[PDB]
Amino acid sequence: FLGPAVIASIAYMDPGNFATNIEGGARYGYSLLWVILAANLMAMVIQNLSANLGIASGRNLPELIRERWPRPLVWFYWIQAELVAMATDLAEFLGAALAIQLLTGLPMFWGAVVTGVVTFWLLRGTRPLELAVGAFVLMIGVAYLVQVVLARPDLAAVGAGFVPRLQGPGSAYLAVGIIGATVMPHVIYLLVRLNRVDVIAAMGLAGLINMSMLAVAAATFHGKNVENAGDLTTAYQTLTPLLGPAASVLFAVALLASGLSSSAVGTMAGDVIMQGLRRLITMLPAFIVILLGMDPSSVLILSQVILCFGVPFALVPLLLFTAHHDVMGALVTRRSFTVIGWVIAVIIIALNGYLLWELLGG
Amino acid sequence: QVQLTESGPGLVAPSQSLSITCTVSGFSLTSYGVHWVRQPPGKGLEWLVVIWSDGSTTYNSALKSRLSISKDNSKSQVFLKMNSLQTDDTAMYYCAREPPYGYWGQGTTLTVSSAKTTPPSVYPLAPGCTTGSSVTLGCLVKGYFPESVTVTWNSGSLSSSVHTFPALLQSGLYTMSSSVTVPSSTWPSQTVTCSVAHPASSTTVDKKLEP
Amino acid sequence: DIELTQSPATLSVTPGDSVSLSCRASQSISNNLHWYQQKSHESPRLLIKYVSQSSSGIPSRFSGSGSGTDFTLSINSVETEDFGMYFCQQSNSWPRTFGGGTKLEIKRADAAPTVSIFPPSSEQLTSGGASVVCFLNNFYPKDINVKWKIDGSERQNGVLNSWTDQDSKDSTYSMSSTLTLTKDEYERHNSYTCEATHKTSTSPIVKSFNRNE
Ligand SMILES: [Os+3]
Ligand SMILES: [Os+3]
Ligand SMILES: [Os+3]
Repeated sequence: FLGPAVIASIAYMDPGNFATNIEGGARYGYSLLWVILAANLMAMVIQNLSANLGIASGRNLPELIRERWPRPLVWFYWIQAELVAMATDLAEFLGAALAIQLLTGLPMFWGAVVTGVVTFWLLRGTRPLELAVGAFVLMIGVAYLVQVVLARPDLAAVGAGFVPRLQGPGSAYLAVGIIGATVMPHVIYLLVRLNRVDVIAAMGLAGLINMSMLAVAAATFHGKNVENAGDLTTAYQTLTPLLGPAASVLFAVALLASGLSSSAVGTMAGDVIMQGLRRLITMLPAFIVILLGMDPSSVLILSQVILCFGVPFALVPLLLFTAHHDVMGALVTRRSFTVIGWVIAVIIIALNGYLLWELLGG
Repeated sequence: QVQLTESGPGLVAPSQSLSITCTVSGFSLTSYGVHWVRQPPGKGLEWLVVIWSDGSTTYNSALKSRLSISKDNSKSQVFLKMNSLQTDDTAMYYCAREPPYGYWGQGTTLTVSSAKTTPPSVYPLAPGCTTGSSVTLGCLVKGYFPESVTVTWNSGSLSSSVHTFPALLQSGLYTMSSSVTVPSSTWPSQTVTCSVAHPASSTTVDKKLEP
Repeated sequence: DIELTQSPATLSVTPGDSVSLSCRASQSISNNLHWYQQKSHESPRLLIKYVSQSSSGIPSRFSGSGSGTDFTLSINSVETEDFGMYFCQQSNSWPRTFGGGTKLEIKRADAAPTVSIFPPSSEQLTSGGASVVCFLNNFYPKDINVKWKIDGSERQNGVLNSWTDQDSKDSTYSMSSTLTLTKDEYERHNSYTCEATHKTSTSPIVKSFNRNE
């Protein structure tokens, strides 16, 4: 429909889901559709739990974690959430700088200056711009739906998306990166039945978009052993079979628009979680990381990995408020929803501690 | 200097087992997926299989459920393995992968037949009564195994021209023809003999060619 | 399941005239191709990644030209180090598929075979075998139709042909055609005619021998 499609294109609209989904296509091919599916499946549950808690308690999670918790724990949780928003803005700025160097060839620091003046221009109105960004992201989604029809190994795609298996540090690392990019703390911190159905259908169609992106990054070059896998400059140059000369600039414009939109979205979310200036303190790490002399191709995925590092500090407080009687009243969430959410909370920490043990080994 | 090397050639009976080592150097094997290519001598070639690093084996429909590909990142080796060999699987194997498939191995030869080591049987080919001023004589080596053999012509003639045609497979063994040409004035005046050295059986037959 | 048919099968040319190989496809392959050169008993180095992006360390002689379902690799000013095998491979969809292959050979003026038919060997006669070998040496071009006639009746089976590589001396192909027989197949009949139909002669070059002599 017109509602859910635009809602999905706006709600995902980030360079993290773009970068982490192309890495998985050229490192483990179709064997990461399981990661994508599990990610969206738990993201919808987290969205529903967050909405239920926010409505039945009358406050967002930043306002709640200030009610009943020790002050040092509040400081530690603010450290965690501010590092989360910081990494989100870092990923935004990195994706935008890469898109700018792909479009006009400007170096990533001049691209950061351009993104700063675009943030200045965010404040010839908001009505005309909201259609353009959503239209660009919807067009790139249709472009990848154009390609998902050509993947010859249908049953191989199904079998690789069906059987979950991880092998070594790279597989678990990229899986954690993707599952932390999809399930975002923005989602965790986000006619009621209409809103619920719209969000569910939107996230479902956007999960289809992500599966299409991963399957295309797998079928375009998996065994071709092309020069680079996750270099979004090399990705953009070979991303697409169809409508070639315009496809490269289309991909670059889509990346730039998604980055500039996620900029405002995540920055306003950080302002919400912070007041209950802001743009510069969350921007400085982006500049110091892209100036340190390292290519952003791997840091754009490490940022999603760190967002997954930050997901449990936003997941543990949710269910404790969810399961309560003197607050939820007669509208307490079921015990089975609780059990499913807690199995998910155990699984995420299992994967993250797996990666951490593998890093401790060396 | 990046370089791939392979295992030594192999001669195995049918229904046996075999493995081939493709070792790499100069690049990071754990970061590139290796492809195999089978080429019989002159009989063309078709893409075989790909082992993406970390054990990801994908086989083609042509050669499936018979081949296997092991990997050993400790020594950065790719093992090809075959069971229950047949007659017409003899060929040279290649392993090749760096970024756009640039670097290939020198190739490993693999022959499968039940023939035991048998020294040859040289048959002289006398014209039996002579167009022009030059006459052609022949040697016919037949029924030997393995493949390698060298034919040298000893002739005191003031002129000659030797040819040696490639050995083909007849009924499991190998058959080969060899030519020589001499002036009619020095034949049978000056003897023109044909020696056939089969090193794998230590036998060399110095056959004299007479009418 | 997508295949690749390569044309021509074999190609003859002198140093100086540009050559062009075509690698026709089965369906649309979006500029996914690979050109390899090969020598006798060697490893094929990569020449052309996807199309006409001349690979690492490749001379500027070779150039690709690419479009959907039909790609062409052309060599301008063919130097002596360009002869041998050429192979074409697609890389879009499992399984990868190599083309029909080509063997670029050296070209020169025509020639005529010096046909010589031999009787079975004396030491081979008492061994049971009766091989009537018929040497066809120094002919051009390569394609010949050698034929055996046993008492007029043709012999399409039981024959065995072999061909040498392009001769190192003067680029002229020579071949051999043996006609193995048993005892009855050699004694029931009377004659053995070795004919060779060839381009350079409307009349096939013929040689023959007979048993009683
Ligand atoms: Os207060
Ligand atoms: Os409590
Ligand atoms: Os076959």
